[PDB]
Amino acid sequence: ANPNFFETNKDAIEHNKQIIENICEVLKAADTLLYYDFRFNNISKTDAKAIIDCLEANKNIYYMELSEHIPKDLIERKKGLMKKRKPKKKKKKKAKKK
Amino acid sequence: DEMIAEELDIVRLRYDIKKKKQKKPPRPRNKGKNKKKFPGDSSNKGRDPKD
Amino acid sequence: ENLKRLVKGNEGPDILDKMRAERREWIMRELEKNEFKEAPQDPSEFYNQQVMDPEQQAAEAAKAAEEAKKKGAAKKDDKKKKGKPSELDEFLENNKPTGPS
Amino acid sequence: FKNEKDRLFSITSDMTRQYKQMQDELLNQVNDLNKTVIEKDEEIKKKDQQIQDMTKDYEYKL
Amino acid sequence: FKNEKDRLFSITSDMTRQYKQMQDELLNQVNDLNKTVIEKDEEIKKKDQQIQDMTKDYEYKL
Repeated sequence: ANPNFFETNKDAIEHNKQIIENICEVLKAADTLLYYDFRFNNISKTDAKAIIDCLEANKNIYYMELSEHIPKDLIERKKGLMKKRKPKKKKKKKAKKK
Repeated sequence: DEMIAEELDIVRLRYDIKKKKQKKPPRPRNKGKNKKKFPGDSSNKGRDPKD
Repeated sequence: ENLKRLVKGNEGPDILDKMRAERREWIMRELEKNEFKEAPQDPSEFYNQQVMDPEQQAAEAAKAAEEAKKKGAAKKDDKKKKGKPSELDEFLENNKPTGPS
Repeated sequence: FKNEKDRLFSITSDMTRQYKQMQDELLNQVNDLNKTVIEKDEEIKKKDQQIQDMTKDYEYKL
Repeated sequence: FKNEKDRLFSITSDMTRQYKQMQDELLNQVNDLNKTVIEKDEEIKKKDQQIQDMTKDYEYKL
């Protein structure tokens, strides 16, 4: 299709790589930041897979819902990872009035 | 159609849809079809048409 | 060969995208119908669902009804006589209007 | 559209280059036939001169 | 992009026709060279026959 596609889009590739690296760093070092919604976004398949792989370092993160156009196998992997870290539903202690 | 079959399988796996075990189709048992042993069948048993 | 190659190269993407979207929409409709509990066994389920066309639907329904109305009455005739077919019936069948083969 | 525009520009440039190369190449048979035409014209002129001179000489004799 | 593609296609078609007809006109240089060679050779043979007839008749009348 494009003999010089990489030559022309090296800048876009570099920017996407930088954004993905920042996302990975934030996910790994976010002890409190554990809920992320990257849905409805044009996140490339490679970038989404990189983010999912980086998630494994930080198990504190309890939620991340990413774009729907990510590969479906990776989507299932992300669902499994999020299920592995879903916070326990704290049973609301019903105060017995007296 | 090939891509959509992949998509359907992946969606089934995604939604934890236990794939209902498809009953193994009745084996094509080699029923007692008495192949008519015409004269010379044994003599031509395994002979290529060119031969 | 040249025209098939050209059509494959050119017209492929648009129809591919449109019909893949259509298949995904049918899959979503089936999932909504069955409350996302089971998915289609194979992609042929969409074709089975959309086999019939309106005019062809009516024509085939009429033909099937005409053919099948006789079968229901065949369960009762059990012990009637086995009379041989008449010569007149055979003669009529053989010498009737020589329809368009 | 970016891809199509780039590909069309490349195709146009390549076709122009090939046409220019072929135009530069083709000059040989033209030169050879030019030489042949010149030689034939020279022969024509020589034979016309022969006709004139020989006719004049014979007319003087007669 | 439809307008761009249509304009580029028209330009490419016009330039292709021009280059093809110019290469054909180089081959036409060759062909008209052959035509001129044929015409000049016909004239050469006509002038040779004129020379021969003139010389023979003049020698006879001498």
